[PDB]
Amino acid sequence: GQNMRVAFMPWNGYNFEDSILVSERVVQEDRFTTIHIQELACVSRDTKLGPEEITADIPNVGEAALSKLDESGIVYIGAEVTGGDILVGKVTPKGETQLTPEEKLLRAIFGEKASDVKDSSLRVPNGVSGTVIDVQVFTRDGVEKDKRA
Amino acid sequence: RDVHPTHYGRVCPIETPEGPNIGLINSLSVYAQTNEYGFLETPYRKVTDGVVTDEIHYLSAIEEGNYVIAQANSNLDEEGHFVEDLVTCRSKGESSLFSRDQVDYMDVSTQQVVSVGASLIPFLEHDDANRALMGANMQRQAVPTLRAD
Amino acid sequence: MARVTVQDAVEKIGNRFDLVLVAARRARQMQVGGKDPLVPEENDKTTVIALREIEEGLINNQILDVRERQEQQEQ
Amino acid sequence: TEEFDAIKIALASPDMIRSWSFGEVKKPETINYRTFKPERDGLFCARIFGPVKDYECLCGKYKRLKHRGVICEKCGVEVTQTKVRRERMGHIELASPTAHIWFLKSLPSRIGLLLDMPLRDIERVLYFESYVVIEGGMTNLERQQILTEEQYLDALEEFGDEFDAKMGAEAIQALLKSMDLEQECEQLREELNETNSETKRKKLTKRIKLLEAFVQSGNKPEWMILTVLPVLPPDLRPLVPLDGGRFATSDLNDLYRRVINRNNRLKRLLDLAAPDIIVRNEKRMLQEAVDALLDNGRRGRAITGSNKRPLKSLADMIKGKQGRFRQNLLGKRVDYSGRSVITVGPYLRLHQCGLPKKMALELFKPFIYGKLELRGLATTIKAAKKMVEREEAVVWDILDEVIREHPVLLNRAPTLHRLGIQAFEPVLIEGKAIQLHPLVCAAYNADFDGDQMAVHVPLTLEAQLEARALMMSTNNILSPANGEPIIVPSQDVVLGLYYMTRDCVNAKGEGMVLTGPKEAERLYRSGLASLHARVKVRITEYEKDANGELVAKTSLKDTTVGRAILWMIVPKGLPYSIVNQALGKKAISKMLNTCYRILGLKPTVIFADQIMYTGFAYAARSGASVGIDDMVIPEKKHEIISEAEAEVAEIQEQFQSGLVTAGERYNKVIDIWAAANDRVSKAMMDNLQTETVINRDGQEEKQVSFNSIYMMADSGARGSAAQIRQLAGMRGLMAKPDGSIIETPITANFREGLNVLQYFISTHGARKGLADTALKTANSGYLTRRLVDVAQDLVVTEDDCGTHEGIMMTPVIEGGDVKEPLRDRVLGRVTAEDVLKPGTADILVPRNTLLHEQWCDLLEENSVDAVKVRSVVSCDTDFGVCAHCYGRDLARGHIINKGEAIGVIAAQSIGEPGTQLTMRTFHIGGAASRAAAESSIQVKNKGSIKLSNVKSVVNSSGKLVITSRNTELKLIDEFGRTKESYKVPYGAVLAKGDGEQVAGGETVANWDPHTMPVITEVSGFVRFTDMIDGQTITRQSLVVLDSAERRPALKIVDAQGNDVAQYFLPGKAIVQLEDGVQISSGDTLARIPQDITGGLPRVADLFEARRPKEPAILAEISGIVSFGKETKGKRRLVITPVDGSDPYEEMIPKWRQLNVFEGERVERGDVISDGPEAPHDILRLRGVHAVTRYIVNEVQDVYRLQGVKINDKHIEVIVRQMLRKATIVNAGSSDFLEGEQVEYSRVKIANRELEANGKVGATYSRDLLGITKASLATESFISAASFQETTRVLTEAAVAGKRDELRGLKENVIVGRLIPAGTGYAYHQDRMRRRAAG
Amino acid sequence: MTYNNVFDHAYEMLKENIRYDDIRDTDDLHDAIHMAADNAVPHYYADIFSVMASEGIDLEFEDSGLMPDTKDVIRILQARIYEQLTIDLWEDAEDLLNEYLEEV
Amino acid sequence: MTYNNVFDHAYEMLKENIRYDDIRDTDDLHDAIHMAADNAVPHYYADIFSVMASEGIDLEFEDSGLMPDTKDVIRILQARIYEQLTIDLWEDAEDLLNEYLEEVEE
Amino acid sequence: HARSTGSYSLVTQQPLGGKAQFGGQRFGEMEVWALEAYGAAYTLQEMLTVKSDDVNGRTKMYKNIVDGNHQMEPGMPESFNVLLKEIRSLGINIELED
Repeated sequence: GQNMRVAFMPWNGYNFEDSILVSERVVQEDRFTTIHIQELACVSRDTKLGPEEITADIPNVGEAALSKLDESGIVYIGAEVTGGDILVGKVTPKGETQLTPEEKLLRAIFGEKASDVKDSSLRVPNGVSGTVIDVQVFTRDGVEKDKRA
Repeated sequence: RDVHPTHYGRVCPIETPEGPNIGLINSLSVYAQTNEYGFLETPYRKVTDGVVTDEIHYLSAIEEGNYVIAQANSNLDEEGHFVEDLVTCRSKGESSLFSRDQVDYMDVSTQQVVSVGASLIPFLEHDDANRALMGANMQRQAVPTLRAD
Repeated sequence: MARVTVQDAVEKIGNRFDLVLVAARRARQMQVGGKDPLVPEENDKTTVIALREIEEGLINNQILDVRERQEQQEQ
Repeated sequence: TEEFDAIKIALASPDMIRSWSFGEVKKPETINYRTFKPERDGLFCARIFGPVKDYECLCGKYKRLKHRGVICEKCGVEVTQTKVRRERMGHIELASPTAHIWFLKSLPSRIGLLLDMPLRDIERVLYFESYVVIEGGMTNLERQQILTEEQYLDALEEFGDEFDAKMGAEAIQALLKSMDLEQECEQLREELNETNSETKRKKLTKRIKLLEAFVQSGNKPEWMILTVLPVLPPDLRPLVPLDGGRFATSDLNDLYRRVINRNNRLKRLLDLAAPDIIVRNEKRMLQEAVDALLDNGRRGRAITGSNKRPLKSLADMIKGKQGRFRQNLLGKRVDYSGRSVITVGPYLRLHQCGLPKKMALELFKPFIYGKLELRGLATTIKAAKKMVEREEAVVWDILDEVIREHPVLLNRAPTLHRLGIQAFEPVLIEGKAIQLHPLVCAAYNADFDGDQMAVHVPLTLEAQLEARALMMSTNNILSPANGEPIIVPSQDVVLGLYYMTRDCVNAKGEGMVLTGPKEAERLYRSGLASLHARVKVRITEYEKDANGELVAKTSLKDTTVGRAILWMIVPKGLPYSIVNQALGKKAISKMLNTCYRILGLKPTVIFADQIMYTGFAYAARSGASVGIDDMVIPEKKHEIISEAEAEVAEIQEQFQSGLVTAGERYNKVIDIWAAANDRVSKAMMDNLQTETVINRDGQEEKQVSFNSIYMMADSGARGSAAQIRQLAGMRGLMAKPDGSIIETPITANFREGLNVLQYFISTHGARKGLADTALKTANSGYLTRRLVDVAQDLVVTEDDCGTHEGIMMTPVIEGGDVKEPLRDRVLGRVTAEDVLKPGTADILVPRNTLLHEQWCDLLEENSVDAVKVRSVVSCDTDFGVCAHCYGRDLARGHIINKGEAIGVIAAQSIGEPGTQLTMRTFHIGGAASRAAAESSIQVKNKGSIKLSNVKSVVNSSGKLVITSRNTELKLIDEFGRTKESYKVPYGAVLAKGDGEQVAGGETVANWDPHTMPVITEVSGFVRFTDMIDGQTITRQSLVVLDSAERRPALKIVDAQGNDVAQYFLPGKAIVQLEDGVQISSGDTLARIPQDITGGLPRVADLFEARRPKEPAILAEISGIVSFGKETKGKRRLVITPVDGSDPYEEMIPKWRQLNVFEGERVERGDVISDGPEAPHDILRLRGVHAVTRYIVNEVQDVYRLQGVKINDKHIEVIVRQMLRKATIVNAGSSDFLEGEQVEYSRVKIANRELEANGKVGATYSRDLLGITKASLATESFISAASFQETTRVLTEAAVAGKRDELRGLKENVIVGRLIPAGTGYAYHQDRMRRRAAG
Repeated sequence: MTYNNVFDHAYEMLKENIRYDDIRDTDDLHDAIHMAADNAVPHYYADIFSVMASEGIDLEFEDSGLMPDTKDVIRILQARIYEQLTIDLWEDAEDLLNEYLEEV
Repeated sequence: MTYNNVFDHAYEMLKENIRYDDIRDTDDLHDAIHMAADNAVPHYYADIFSVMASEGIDLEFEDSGLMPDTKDVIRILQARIYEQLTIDLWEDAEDLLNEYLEEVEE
Repeated sequence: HARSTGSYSLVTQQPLGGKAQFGGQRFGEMEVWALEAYGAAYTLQEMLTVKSDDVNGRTKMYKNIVDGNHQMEPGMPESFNVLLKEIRSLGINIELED
């Protein structure tokens, strides 16, 4: 930790039994500013029918959110995700829906359910802000992930 | 879950977690070392009749059950002559006053009764034991700071 | 006027338990509509207005029954 | 819709089910898995239960559903009753009606079985191998006998034609229709009147009461056998316990299609006219399908469930899957309440707290939406959702309009009592943590170290009224269990007012002739400190010499500056003698207590807030620090330690002597080091004087120091001597769970440097004290669980109690000095019509009054001995309690109102002490012995004494000893108030002669537990007995005989030359003399010596009412009682001769002590003192008074060992809840030697004596069984046994036909309704009045 | 296997003991009934605990001196089963003496 | 027979407690087990003598510290069910933690 | 903590609240008795059915707060109805009286 100048006195009530009163200069020095690095673990489900690769170009997304992503659904190194921003593009595979007599216009617009009904993006649950650090896409023997990695 | 006086320099009585299991996890002390059979042995230096030999041995519980162990805080000059007629000592764990030549062992340093977790706290005499345990439970978790003073 | 204790309203009708339901059935008509408060608001909610109307001793069971029969006869 | 008040569970009629649903069902093609379309009629599909999607029908015609009451092709047209889903169920048609298994097996054969026939034969004849013949006659056999195949073949061969016997339950229906219920009840009452077998009594009473349940239920028992059964809805099914499926692929569908398939196969084979074995196999498989559908059909241990048998029992999904504990036990969607870290806020007066910004922006999101809809700022809902996301200024304006005068609840997770949740007012605080009011920490029982508190938002207007009317912190000032005020300053305001009202000698500023007084202005400007000397300032003061007015006076008084500033805080003239001293915890707490007693409730809250504000603002100006100069070392301390170890060396010389053993050396080491600790404590207390002084010398005390540790030790808020002695001086002994300690304790302190062994041994004290926290939490929760589970059916329902009889209030204490005065017990409860002065024809109250402090002052300035108090049980109230005896309700000031929940505050008052008692009062040593010198029984206070249950024993000396067992002492203090309960031993040696009284000195008793009062009254030698071996093997001048292994009583010798009183047997008797020795009266003849209160299991033993280790047998009305009284051959102490007959002769197994020697005539209620007393016998013979006093005084003797104080009202409420199950003696109208409710017994006695009868049903005795059946004595099925099997309770309440009739508090928690307590009882009374008004 | 099965088993064993020993005195029933208390109780702990789940037996004690002093659980509940069975078998043995004097 | 229902109820309540209190370690995850040990145990002697008669629970103890020392049998029989439930639910808690990180698509 | 009214909740608001992974429970078993000790009926009524264990009741209360009606509509919503459908499934029924 770090040491500070301590005054041993009872204050106006801000220290009741063992409470702590601090100064504003500690905030001014950016002191003990914690840096929490969490994991974004993406998933690409493989079903009995349909392709297996999760790609870019997901519809029902505004152009303000698509500008911070590179190809194949990855953001640039140094871009800030704040709450509901898209860090990785979640893709449901094109199976389970091609043998459907109904919903042809939905397959023309937002085909094979590329997004959910009403959910947030798959970066962090809401209430956060911060930039990306490092992307760790690791490949398989014979998988063709050259354009993303 | 209680403390036996064999726990002098083998493990520490301080470092226990703050959960329900308190008393059963004993962290190993600084100078203790596992013997070739598997038991813990803390070092003791040899005390002769006139001088004090600087070599050290590793003593087990069965050996110290019949041997005599002096305290850590006792007077010693440069040569090794005992200037105190009645040095406060112990035989089997409980402190009792012996003579100047009835002991043949001596603690190396005043560190064996505490492990590496609570050795960072100055003045452990002047703090309560449960509060030293609480300070250990404070030192067991801390995020790193940017300045690191 | 932030009300501290409703005990002065208990001095009029002493039960400590009728006061909640009486203030509720008085304030539903002001919350939904079709009624005007007899006491002007001091920049508060209708709860403090109901506590002060019970505290002033203007509304009880009899006045609520007479006004209920009047609103049933007028409708 | 309507409500649910009192509905029985009577048997569903077949006509009611045919009127419930009407139609025909064939060919059960229910669910086709490949179509998912609305199919035909079927059973339990989309054709029944109306439509499957909300407002449409697919039938082919008439989808609008104009008409009602037809099933045309494939849909349900008839609704006619309720909404779409809550409509009728349906029906199945059985060709052979099978009986219900819950009557056939009621765990085991409880209700639904008895017909003077065993269970095994009825189980056999319902199988395939046996049957019961019906409508017989003119033979040797009867209709109740059992038959096999060959026996029934011989029966049909002998009987010929007109033989009827069916395999199913139709023969049971015909047998039940043939048997008349009234004639069977008459025959069973005749068999109860004629027979005398004790096992037959309970069986015949169960038969008579079950048949009376059938008669006064008004229903046919043949409805128990299922003929037409309704089905349950498909969406009533929850999901499967395995992985997620659908509602059509559930576990119930296979059993349903199996039952319907066997029903249709039975219909097809009866239309085909199958032979006998085929139709009996069909009826057997149908009965097996019904019995497997209803329950699991277990017979014994049920060793293994058959690979998770899918929905084996309906009762398992009623009790376990859906959950009998459905409401308020799992937690159920807290819904806009959340947690955060609690911080302190040094502002926001008591009915206000803080709330974080980003939390309060989210907590009122629908309120923000509604007010943006109301103000017209947001057009649509998505516009409001965008305006929340933008976080602009007008959203914060609307949020400030929301939080402005709206309440909230703060609620910690441990709520052991009611003040754990408190209502406040939120104010926006920057950050994510919650600022709390500083003084609410003792009610929360937690410190500010990151403890959490849920923030419950009142969502309805009535919840806002509940928060601002009942749950505020300003509504509750006193505690709801003691009467002590709960808001107490803790070491901040206390230290501020201690430094404020501290005096000094020769400070700056002297002779302050001031007006206003305004002593703060010269403190603020210059030249005046707040700790100045005695100056004479003018202090005005109000008094209450006029009733309802204020009398102002004016006087100049010698005081300090801080007291003159503190008088500006005080409103409306409190008495000056309470602020003219040093302020600690006791002084400030007593100031707040007297402010609450005098000024009421409105001035004391602003007084407490302003005291807190000035304590904070002057403790900030104080600036107390803890330095190395504050901690002091005694100058003689090492010398004392040297003296201590010198004495140890002397004991060590005794350790080399051989005169002192190990335990004696241990006790001497403990005594020497404890004396050294006391000497260094007194040396430290002497050395705390004259450390930091003002410029003054030559005085006596020389300027008592201003260091922080002595201020904290003298203030007494948190600084106690037991931790100042551990800071400075000597720490002393430690605590080890093994029970031992070292022989050379810690000599140094935390000021000096300790050794490594000293810290290694001092770690054991923390190891002993740390394990107390985690233990006994679940046990303390389970005790409160059972105390709520036994006492939930009590609410206040009336206004006046209407009695003259009540529990007599007598002032009793423990041994030694006074513990609790009478004025604490008289305050509170409403007294009776008569209180008496020692002067005749003098009264105080006409009938009754509200007892507050003025009546306590009237009783204090006068003389009072005993107070008659209106109280519990006596004058019982139907359907609740009137509770007029429950006066001066705690934490409020008013008369008691109706609808107050009583009983759930009782368990919180009993459960409020902590996890473990601390009664060691010292270190691990102390040398606690039995008796140092003597037992020391004497009187202390003045007044004449009266001895109870004593005799006149003839002695040679002037003193007169007694040989009685129980002896009481009565003391005169005011008018007969004792206030000294000295436990006199059995037959104590009295140094004072009997019949004389003295006050002051002259200790009358000197008892030593080595003697025994067995003496001779007449002078003469010892009666000659036979000395034989065998009786000298007894245990704790030689002994001669023994009455235990066989001193028996013989004739006393009355002459010195002739060989010629009553000697009781204590159990151990050793003869101390020789036969033939001249001895005088009052000398040693033969002497040898031979309840348990306190503890946390002792509280469980009190409130479970278990039988003790040694039960007591009391004495009834007068009969000749004496030793022997014609004892039998074995099993001694049988009292046969009783004058006045009274044929009641008990048989004792000889384990008990000899009962009486004096008292040849006795009374009902005499004590026998056979160890512990039996409360059930005192309840049967003495009454409610002695049992109530016994339980309440034992609870108080448990509570006084730790210092906790709980008023006796809650304990007497629990005693009232434990006095159900009243058993009768005289047979009444609808009862005969059974136990029923007390309120129903009072209703039956009132209906007997009201109109026609003289006295039918009287002289009933109560029971005190305790916790098991009294919690099960709730006569509503919704909380009869909620923990136990549900359908087991439902079958009993179905056949019995019992009503709920709305008494209970957990009942509308399990069901879910407005509870009849608080403001819910007001809604109940308003509905009951608007029902009668129209 | 409920409390009524153990009750009927103790009833049958008491009938067999009265038929074997031929006891017509009330004081001489000490050697039989306790043996009827001894052979009616089960040895398996689940067979002990299955009886307690049914009605007919309670947890309250008539005499506290019959309970032994142990730290376990099964001994106290087993002695409670012995006490309840003996309390049943006294009033059963009275009626069985009546039926034995009126049978043969 | 009845111990399986108590086991399934304790598993469901412990899964809901870890779902609600959303903690993601194996050192501090014990208060949800204290929720399961204090709620899922039966109250009075009927189900307590009914559940222990069924299979799944034994009389012998795994840890010596959790055994109570009293003369009342009902406290020991309740602490028996509590201790056996904690021992049988530790591994199931860790298994549902292993299933818990990728259960709900969020 | 303190999640809001979110979608995809069939009972007790347990799936998909406002958190990382959310679940709605622990109002407590002693806090209910504390509300009984105050004599709180409507707060306890919210703890029973409307705030706690109703799907339609949350929508009705949301419409009352947003539309400005502020109507509680007291009674026994859809829990005692489930109790009636589970009790009357057997051979015993429940009548309706005063």
